[PDB]
Amino acid sequence: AMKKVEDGNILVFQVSMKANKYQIKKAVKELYEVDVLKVNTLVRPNGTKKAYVRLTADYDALDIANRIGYI
Amino acid sequence: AGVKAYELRTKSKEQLASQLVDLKKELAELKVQKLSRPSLPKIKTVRKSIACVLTVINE
Amino acid sequence: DVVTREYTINLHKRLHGVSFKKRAPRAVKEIKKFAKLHMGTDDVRLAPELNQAIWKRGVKGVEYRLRLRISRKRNEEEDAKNPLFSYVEPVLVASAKGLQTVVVEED
Amino acid sequence: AAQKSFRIKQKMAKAKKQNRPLPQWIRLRTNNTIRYNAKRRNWRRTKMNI
Amino acid sequence: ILQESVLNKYRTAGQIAQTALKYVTSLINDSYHSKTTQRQLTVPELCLLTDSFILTRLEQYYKNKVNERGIAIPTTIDIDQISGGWCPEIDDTQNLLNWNKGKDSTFASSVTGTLRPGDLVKITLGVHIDGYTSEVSHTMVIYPVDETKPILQPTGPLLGGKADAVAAAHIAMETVVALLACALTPEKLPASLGGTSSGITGQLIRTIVDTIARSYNCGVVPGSRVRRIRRFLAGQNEGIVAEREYKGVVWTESHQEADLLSNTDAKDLTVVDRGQSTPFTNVSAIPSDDFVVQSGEVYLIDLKMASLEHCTKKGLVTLETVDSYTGKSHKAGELIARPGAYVRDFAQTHILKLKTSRQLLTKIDKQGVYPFKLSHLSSNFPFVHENEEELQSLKKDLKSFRLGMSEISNNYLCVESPIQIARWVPWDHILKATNPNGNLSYDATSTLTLPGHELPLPKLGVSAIKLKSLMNSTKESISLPVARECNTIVLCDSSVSTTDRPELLRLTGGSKTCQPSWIHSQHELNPQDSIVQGIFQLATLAKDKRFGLLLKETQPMKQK
Amino acid sequence: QNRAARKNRYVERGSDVVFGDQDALTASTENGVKLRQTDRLLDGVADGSM
RNA sequence: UUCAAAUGAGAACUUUGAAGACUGAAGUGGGGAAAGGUUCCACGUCAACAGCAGUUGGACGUGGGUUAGUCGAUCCUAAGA
Repeated sequence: AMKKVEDGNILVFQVSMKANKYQIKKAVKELYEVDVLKVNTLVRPNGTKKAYVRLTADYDALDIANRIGYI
Repeated sequence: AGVKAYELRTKSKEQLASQLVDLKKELAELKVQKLSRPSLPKIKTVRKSIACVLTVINE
Repeated sequence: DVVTREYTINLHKRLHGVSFKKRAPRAVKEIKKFAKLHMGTDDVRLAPELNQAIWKRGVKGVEYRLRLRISRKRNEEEDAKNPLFSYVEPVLVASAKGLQTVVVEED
Repeated sequence: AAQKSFRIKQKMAKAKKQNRPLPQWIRLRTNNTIRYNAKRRNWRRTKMNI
Repeated sequence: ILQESVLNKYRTAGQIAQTALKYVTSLINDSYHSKTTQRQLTVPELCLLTDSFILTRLEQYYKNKVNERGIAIPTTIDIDQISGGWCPEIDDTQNLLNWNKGKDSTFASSVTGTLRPGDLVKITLGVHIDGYTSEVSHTMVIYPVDETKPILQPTGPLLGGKADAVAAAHIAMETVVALLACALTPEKLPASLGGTSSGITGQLIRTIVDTIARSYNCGVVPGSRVRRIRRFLAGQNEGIVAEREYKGVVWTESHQEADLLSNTDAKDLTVVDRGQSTPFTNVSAIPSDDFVVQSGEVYLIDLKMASLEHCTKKGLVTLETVDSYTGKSHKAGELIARPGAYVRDFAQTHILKLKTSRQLLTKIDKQGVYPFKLSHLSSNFPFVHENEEELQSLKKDLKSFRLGMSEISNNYLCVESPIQIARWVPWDHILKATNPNGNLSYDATSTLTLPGHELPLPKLGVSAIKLKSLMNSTKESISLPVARECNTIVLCDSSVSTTDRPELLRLTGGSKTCQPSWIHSQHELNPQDSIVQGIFQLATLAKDKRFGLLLKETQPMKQK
Repeated sequence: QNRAARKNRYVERGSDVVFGDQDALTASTENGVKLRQTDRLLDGVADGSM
């Protein structure tokens, strides 16, 4: 996840099973005010679903990654 | 510590909902933070506070 | 007493009338036992080159007369057995016959 | 089979989450009866039959 | 040549450090004290510009003769309960305020870097040159100035228990420097502690510092260090990196404990003496018998003293680590901060899975083996001209550097630098507290220093985890500020200076760089009795010279 | 042969004479598992005696 | 099947190297369908098992990993229900 974040500027989150692509897009936009180029999801065998979010060239995931708290 | 209903119930809808949203953001940040260490006793107070706020809103 | 005395070995002496499947292992065992009897040690090591030479003709076609040399070496420290130690090494010759045991001076 | 239905995959996920030995700190309580969990299962021996 | 080279390098490092410290002191005085030029700035930016200035002044020395130079210790500008190593970063002000929004009663200014008056700020610094290091530390106190007189000298002397503790630290430093100086050919010690037949070991210094602490009614935090320094090893790693051949004396809570004939109850309770072997640590374990001072080497003297506020009875002062997760508890004076100093253990060799991680790992490999800050790495670090485009480029690089550092921490290729807070616990709680086991064997921290080298409490067999748990499970828990200072000592020879006898050079010391704040009070090494040895020692250190003494001090240098 | 006189001085690097032998490895290898992740067995009990 | 080296308290069997071999492309390979369901892989570890030993594992303990407007279901219908 960290390697992809550094390379492709793609964030990765863990989402509830109920949500879908549109819900993820609306949530990220309304909570971070960031433009999302692409969104994808994948339910891991553990039981929850994670998601990959590709932003625009106008934004860098490093800023939000440092600001949220996890490094 | 935490929040108690007998003094929490003395507010209107707007500010109480705003406080609920702020503490939801706080709990989301705490959930992000708890990835590293396995034990964090502070989240119990957060859960009880959010439950109390939601219940008083409903009532 | 580090010595080096190139001997000669014929396989036909000790490989006669043995199973085709184990010709090479029998050759290996006979070679190590021959070194043991003609040196008087406890630890014997073979050479990868000698293994190549013995297997090279075939698994069931080992050549009879092979030339080998035996070197005594002092064992390293913390060796509870003894300083005695034998190491074998092959050497090819134009003709199998016409050669006998020869001690070679250290150089 | 890479074609399981969502409920089947959920069942398998719950089985995988369940598949673990006992946490060590359990034995440190007072008046304990748990010795080793008998619900542990492995694919080689037991088959859950969905 | 060796003596000349050593003296030149040490003098260069010491003068550079003194110049940096005087510059920082003048800068902070101009910003806050003296003239209120409304140019008030916080701690991180001052630390960064100080580091850049030090790097610029270091770039002009040995740039070609050798290929090894650096800043041994980052310029820590710390406040109050901080033990040391606290270096905030400019980008982390928002993060720290967000973390500390839960409670910022007595430390809001401390975390925001805008010190309130009377904060007892401390500056520590360290510079490395070709494997040799020199360190420096002192303190300053600021409070509102008079406006009637433009000279801006506020009421002269200042009052306070913390100020008295700082004065105790100053006089202790003076005494230890004097006794260390009286270790050369002038064998005649200026005291009844020897002078004709004595090896000058650590016992005398222990007695002297204990007497000074008792006289000033201020405790000593167990962080002191009187250690000879060989190249590449100076104790700057505290206890993270194992030191073996060290011949020095350190202060621990296990020390200074009540003796078998201390005329105190101490609740002995016939507790069995700990015959269990100490954990295998490659240390000499305070060889308190052999401390004969010999020439040809260098030494570091670092004294930190903990003040004693209103406490009902005597207790114990120790150090508590600080986390950065806010998930522990809530207190009126709980501090949350992320340490910024990190070191790499070259013993472990491993590769990681990030291009940025690889790049920064190789860069820090090129960098010397000493504690460093993330901001210490910058292709634009020297700051030729002051502006904000360079600052923002530095931050945009620091983001990726922080990510790679987090990757390094996630793998096992670094060690966090602990941040300690001096906290006091009465002996009664420890004496009457539960002791389930005589050992800890935690084996779950990062690495190394599991029992703190020597056991934290060989007497009574108390472990570190239990000690800290008991400490946080208290009711008074009075916090004690620490006054810290340090300096370097170099011995000399007739060959070193044929002009005079073998002398002693004090590096990062002297009044010209360690003038204390105007402080006057009482309860200061009371006269009469047998305590007069210290007063006699100070008078003799003042009057030793017939017409010139064998002690010299370095001096700073102008900017241009 | 003398051309190889380039890495001859490179064996010396300094830096505590290459960190002063292998001492951090012994303490760092004591952990049952590596990396920074939550262990449901190790993290359950803090005290080493327990 | 053979020898050497290394690890390792301890090597006919663990790893590598040096040889000999066989499967001989309707294979002991490369993919998959039913089924199997975390066994894939990484790290520390071998009392229990791999009828023999195991320093090794499809074993033990902790974790990582499956990204679909174009691939299949979801759309339609047969014998049927």
